[PDB]
Formats: sequence, structure tokens, C-alpha cells
Amino acid sequence: SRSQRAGLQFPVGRIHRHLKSRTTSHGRVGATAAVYSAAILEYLTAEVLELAGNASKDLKVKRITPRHLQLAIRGDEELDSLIKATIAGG
Amino acid sequence: SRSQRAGLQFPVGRIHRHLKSRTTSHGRVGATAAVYSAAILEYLTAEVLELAGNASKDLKVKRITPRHLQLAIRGDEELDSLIKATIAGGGVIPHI
Amino acid sequence: RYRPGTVALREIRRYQKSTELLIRKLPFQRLVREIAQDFKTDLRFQSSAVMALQEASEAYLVGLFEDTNLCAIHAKRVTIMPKDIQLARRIRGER
Amino acid sequence: RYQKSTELLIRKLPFQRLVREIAQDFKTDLRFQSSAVMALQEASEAYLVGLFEDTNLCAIHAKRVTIMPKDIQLARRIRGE
Amino acid sequence: ESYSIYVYKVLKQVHPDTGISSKAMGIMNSFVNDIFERIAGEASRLAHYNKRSTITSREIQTAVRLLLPGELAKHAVSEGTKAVTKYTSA
Amino acid sequence: ESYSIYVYKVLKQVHPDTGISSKAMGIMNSFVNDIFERIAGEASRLAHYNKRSTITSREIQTAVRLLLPGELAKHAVSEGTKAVTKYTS
Amino acid sequence: DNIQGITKPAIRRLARRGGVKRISGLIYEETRGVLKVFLENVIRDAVTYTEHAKRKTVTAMDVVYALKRQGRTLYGFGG
Amino acid sequence: NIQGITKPAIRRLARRGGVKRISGLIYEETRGVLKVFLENVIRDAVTYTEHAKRKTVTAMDVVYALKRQGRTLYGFGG
DNA sequence: ATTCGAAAATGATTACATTCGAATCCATTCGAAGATTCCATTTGAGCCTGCTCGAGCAGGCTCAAATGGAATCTTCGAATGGATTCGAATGTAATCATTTTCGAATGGATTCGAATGGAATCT
DNA sequence: GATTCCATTCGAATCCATTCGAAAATGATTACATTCGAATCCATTCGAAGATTCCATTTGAGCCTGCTCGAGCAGGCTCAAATGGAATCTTCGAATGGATTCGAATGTAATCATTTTCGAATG
Repeated sequence: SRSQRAGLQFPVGRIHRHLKSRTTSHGRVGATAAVYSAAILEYLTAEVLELAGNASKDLKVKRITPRHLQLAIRGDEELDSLIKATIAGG
Repeated sequence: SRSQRAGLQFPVGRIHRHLKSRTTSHGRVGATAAVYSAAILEYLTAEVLELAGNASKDLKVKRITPRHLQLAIRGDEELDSLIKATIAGGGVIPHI
Repeated sequence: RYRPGTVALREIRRYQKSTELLIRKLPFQRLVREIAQDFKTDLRFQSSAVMALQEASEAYLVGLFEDTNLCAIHAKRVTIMPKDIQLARRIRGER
Repeated sequence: RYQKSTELLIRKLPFQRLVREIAQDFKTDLRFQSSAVMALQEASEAYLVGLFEDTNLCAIHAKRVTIMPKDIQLARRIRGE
Repeated sequence: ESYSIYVYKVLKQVHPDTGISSKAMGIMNSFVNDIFERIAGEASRLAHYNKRSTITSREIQTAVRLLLPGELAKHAVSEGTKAVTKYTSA
Repeated sequence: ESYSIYVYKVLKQVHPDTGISSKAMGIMNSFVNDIFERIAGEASRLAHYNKRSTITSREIQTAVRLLLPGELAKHAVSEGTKAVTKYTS
Repeated sequence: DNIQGITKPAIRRLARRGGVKRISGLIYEETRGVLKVFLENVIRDAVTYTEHAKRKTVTAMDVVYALKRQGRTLYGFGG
Repeated sequence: NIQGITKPAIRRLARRGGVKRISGLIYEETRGVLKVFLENVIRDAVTYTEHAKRKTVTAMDVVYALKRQGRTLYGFGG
């Protein structure tokens, strides 16, 4: 598929459709904007998940819980600046 | 015209065109959304201008300057809450 | 000739009534160009760009000094100290 | 004790009562989802904890360990509230 | 294009003997554009939330209620409703 | 519609032994949607400023530069550029 | 009298989570006032949202949208 | 070039803020905070300039950057 | 781990938007002069800040009693949510008939000046 | 009672705002074509009022003790004043560069009709 051509796990067609559905006036969206966006989203997801999993394994526990996510986000300066939301259960 | 039909000074057709130009996807805009929006813009304009003209008259001058706009905005709780922008030419409200 | 605190209040009255710019223009222009040379080389600036930058900078500094004065009064002083700037900037969300 | 936990520090029945009483001013005969009240409680506790952190900073600035209403007022004024 | 014509009309309505400068005119144009962009964006979001496509005066009224401080939103709502009623009567 | 499939695939890529609950999965869904809306809005504004109609990868790159901080932006730009280059070839 | 259900122990716990060592005796009334103001703002926005949709029930997404409007995003309840 | 923002200028900026007395260590702090603010804004302005394939920084780039920073300004085209 | 309505991918086809070269022509940069005006340095002084110590205040912890919250059905009628027209309203397509925007021109409004008669400060 | 600052008071050239003109957008009208938002009807949830507890949290009272507060010095550090001395600012003039417009020429995104797979609800 398009995701396998780009070498990603996130969907390119669905993200392209969403991008088209969120453009003002009579605008158009290229096929490489979707590839760029899928790459960015996958990268950020992997970063957050990696930090949270390291925090979880520091507790000798397999599963990731919202507390692990909050510990990972608040312990990182970049992820702290980017994510200012309140995590329910963390 | 549409503005005179609604009883306004601001343009209904031009605002309708702009509203159409800033809608996501294939969005339609009704003819009364423009009337409502023109009424809102005219109301806010009139409030700001009335306060600024009062400030201008208190200082014994004819014209309105950015200083008078700043004095009018900062002296009103609602306008101060709504307009948080920086005005280029009117400095502060004299305090202690 | 004048007690310490008289001329200070006179200038407080003076600069809270005017509307001009309180920083010289050539030094600010030089500083802006020197800062911008770290992002791209051989840049050009409109005069309006530097004027807008100066207006925004002066507004920012005056608001910060108002917060700093609040902090100084909280601690039962009239002199402003760097700790007040730090506290105001930390509560604001900058530090 | 309360720093390292994740629970909610307010009882749920009083908070729900207060939420409904406040909402009575905007529209009579209002229903609520349980999730709406739970979200309101989470947000409220987060807000209060952050405000208390700012208040402690203000208390330390004045060379005290006890927090006073003036610290809350200074913190809220600098925040623009 | 600008808003100077209508701003001057409103000024001559409220203060018949008061003028205005060019810097004040620029500031007024900036103010009008700012508020218009805010209202338009919020109305578009409201239309999206309800799975709708058309923007009506209901979206505008809700946007006005959400964006304006109280005792300022009530008079704005009254003025807009009066304008729409007068427009539809003809 | 959700991102649970792809979040799970990425997690299996990063930590092949750890799992994830449902509350954490919902939080991750919220995070992904938040970032997507931010990027889309910035790109649309950028296209409007230049008086253009199409949204391209230049708009996405500029939005990522404006929204992400520090080294996050650099590594994200690298990943996106690599993905586009691998896609077009 | 529903704001007197926010008791002294609860305010003390919320202050302890913020790193506070000692509390004045006049802090509880101030805390109740600030909580009332915050709740009033958020609930006003949420009721606006539920009135637009022609509903009689306040949902979690109305609260989420209202909080996002105030600049206080919240993860874990939808969105 | 940061020393071209003199101490009389900072005194004027403090007087417009209502400040009565000033410590002698306030000027270096002020220079640091001004430098941080200016770098933050100029980064975004140059990003906007580079997107448009231009070599000149215009006032609209500055206005957009300030609006992104949350520091809207009136009187320079928006 | 299964089925499957749902959606993405394939293959042309146009128009449509974007890209490539000129051609100005604004406007940014650069160099020069100089006269005042801001700034820098020192000085002398007074007021404000910080420290100590005692004096008054009030917060935390303990305990016995009282109280209100949480938790799990039960139900039941209220209230969203989905279907099918359907009737209200928006957009597209030409044709005018304004209307607004870009030029120039003199009435008031603003600005700069020495002059002079008043609040304001030390003494 | 002798400075120094404010606070009008009258004089005029200048800068600027407010009227006038011509011409290219651009609303407003008329007439379809057709989406899209409403109105009734029927399902399914879901929220609210009730009941009954053990129990876990909250409430005074008080007592100790730690904390904040007020008063008095000491010093040290910021302010006000005067005198040189750099240097900004205004105006001037050329020279240089690069943003915008405008034709031509590609690059490509959206809309069809088939085909296939894939994500979501259910186990």
C-alpha cells in the first residue's frame, strides 16, 4: 500500500482524506503531504511510547498505565513543552 | 441593498463572500449568517468608537488617536477582557 | 537640592503620560540584525519590521516591570530585585 | 503521600452536588452524564494543585513557610485571573 | 479593500463632530479583522461538531455567546437578532 | 475510527514485550488527534498566507518547524523527508 | 451550602500534593471562592455547547470542548 | 550589541511601569530576558520569510510570528 | 480469531494550479556631515534594607464521637439516536448598475515658540 | 520665602484630514437544479430516585511549640547633580538588489468505474 511504499505503519489514505476534509475554501491536498504527516505522527508516537515503556520496565511491570505516561511526559523537557494537557489517571 | 434592508452600515454581501471564502471542506453559508455577523461587527465598532470619542472630548481635541483608543479600551472591563492586543501608539494608564 | 524619591515620582508621572519609544533606534536595529544572523545569512529588513519589533519589545518589558513591582510590594519593599523578575517569569510560564 | 498517588482528593457526592447547584443558574432541568462530572473533578483538582504550587513559590519569596491569602492573590494576579 | 468607509459611517453616527486619524483607522481595521476571524473560525468548528455543512445564524449566535464576555454578549445577541428579524420582514 | 491498530504496531516495534491498557490507549488516541489538528491548522494558514490552493509537503515542513521544539523538530523533519523520498522513488 | 462540602481535609490534601508545608486558617474560604469561579466559567461554556446541540443532557465532550476553549486540555475522556 | 540598550533606557522602561527604586543588578537581567524574547520572535519571523522564498523580512512576518507567540499587535498591517 | 460493509488502490483524462524566464522599479543599503543631546563618571548624602532579639500568635497532632459517603441492584419513564420523505434554501449562470478605490486639492486641526502667572518643595 | 517645575496664553506656517473624479470590480435580480436541514415515527439506552448499610472520613477541643511579627540599629547602596564626551538623528545623495507582474509551459490532483483489501464489531 501507500504506507508500505513510504515504509510506515500509520495510514496514508485515511490521513489524506482527513487533510482534505479539513481545508478551507476549495483547496486541494497533495499525496506527499499525507506521507509527511504520517511520518511525523508515527515518530512522535514512537518517542512517547518508548519513554513510557522504559518507565514501566523500571517498575518490573509489563503493561503501560496512565501513570507511566505522565511520568514519561513530565520527565522530558521537550515532551513537557509540547504536551501541556492534563492526563486523566496519571 | 442587503445592508439597507437589514438597517446596517457594514456590508452584508462582502461579509457573506468572506465567510464563504473561509469555510472548511465544501461548506455553504446562509444569507442571515452574514446579517448577524455584520450586526455584531457594527455593534462592537460603535462601542469602541463611542468610548474613544468620549476620551478625545475630555482632552479637548477633535480627532481620535491611538492614545484615545488605548485609554478607552483599558478603562473598560469588558473591552479589556476582549481586546488583549498591543496598540502601537498609546502607552499606559497613569497609575501610582 | 531634591530629596531622593522626588524626581523619581516626577519621571513616573512623565513616562506614564507620553506615548513615545524609550529605546534608541540604531542600537536596537544593530541588535536585531546580529540576532537574526544566527538563523540565515544575508538577510534584509524592512523599516516597518524593525519598528514592529521595537513596539512589541517595549510593551513586553513594561508589562514585566509591572509584575515585578507587584512582587516587590508583596515582600514589603520598594526596590525591585532580580528575584522578583524570576518569580514573575516563573509564575507567567517562562521559567 | 498525596504527591505519589493518582487518586482524587475530594469526595464525589459533595462535588456532584456543587456542580449541579452551579449549573442551575444557566438552565433549569439539566441532566448530567457521570463522565461529565468525573471530567470536571479531574480538571478542578489539576487546577487547584497547580495554583497551590504557585502559591508556595510566592510564600517562599517572602521568607515564610506558611501560605496566606495574599500569596493566592499575587499568584492569580500574575497569571491574569 | 478595507473597512474605513463603514467605520467612518459609524463614527459620524455616534460622534457627528469628531474626526479620526490614519493610525487610528489602521488600528480599527486590525480590530475588525481580528474579531471577524475569531467568529468565523469558531462557527466553523461548531458546524463540524454537529456533523453539519451549512453555517447559519445559530452557529454565529453560539460563537458570539462563547467568545464575548457577559453583558457584552447579551447586547450583541439582541442587535444581531433584531437585524435578522428586520431583514426577514422585508 | 481510531489509531489503536497503528499505535499497537508501533509499540510492538519499540517494546516487543510490553503491553498497554485501555485508558492509556485512549490517552494516546487523544494525543495523536491533538497533534494532527495542530499541524493541519498551521498548514492551512501557511497556504492561505502565500495565496496558494494546494497543501504540499513544504507547508507540512514549515508547520512542523513552527510547532515542534528543539531537536524534536529536527528529527521529525528528518523522518518525514526520508519517508517522502522513499515513497516517490 | 454545597461549597461547605469541600472540607478542610480535602483542601489540606490538595495543598500537600502541591508541596505546601503549613497553611493559614483563612486559606479555605479563598480556595472555595476560586474553585467556584473556575467551575462557573467551565460550566457556562459547557451549557452553551449542550444548548447548541438541542440537548437536555450535559455530556463529557461538552466539558472537553469547554476546557479546550479555556486553554486547559484534558486527555482520557474522548477527543 | 546588547550593551547598546543602556541603563538610562531601562530606567525609563521601569518608570513607565511604576517602579520607584531599582537594584544595580537589574540591567543584566533585563538584557538577558530581552535577548530571549527577541530570539524567540525572530526565529518564527525568519521561518515565515523562508517559506515565501524571500530574502527580505517584512512586517507581516513579524506580525504573524507575534500572533503565534500570543502577543498580538495592532497598527502594522494587522 | 472471523465476516464483512466499508474504503482504499488502479488507470485515464482533463483542466487547473504551479513553475520558468524576463522587465521593471521600488526600496533597501551605503557613505557623509555635523550640532546638539543624550550618556557616562564621580561625588556626596540620606534613606532603605537586613539582622537580632524578644513577644505574641496560631498551626499540627491526638482522640473520642458523630456523621455522611460508596456501592450495588431496581426500575422506570425520559431522552437521544436512526429512517424516510420533504419542503426550505443555497449555489450556479448572465446582465447590468452601483460602489468603492485610487488620484488631487484648501478647511480646520495640530505643533512649536518664548511669556507669564500659579501649585509644589525645601529651607 | 527663593528655585524649579507645571499650566495656560496668544502667534502663525505646516501637516493632514475631508471633499471632489474616473474606472474597474462586484453586488443584486431572475431562474432553475438540487443538495441539506426538519418533521414525524419508532427503537434502545442511560440517567435519576430509592434503599440499606458497615465503615471510613470529618469535627471539636486543647495543648505544645514552632513560627511570624514588631522595634531598634547599622551600614550600604541607590539617588540626585554637574561636567565632559561620544553618538544618535536628520537630511542628502547615489547605487544596488530583489519583489511583483505577466505571459507560456508543464506537473498534478480530483473524478469517474472496477477490484480488492482492511479495520471494526463480535467472539
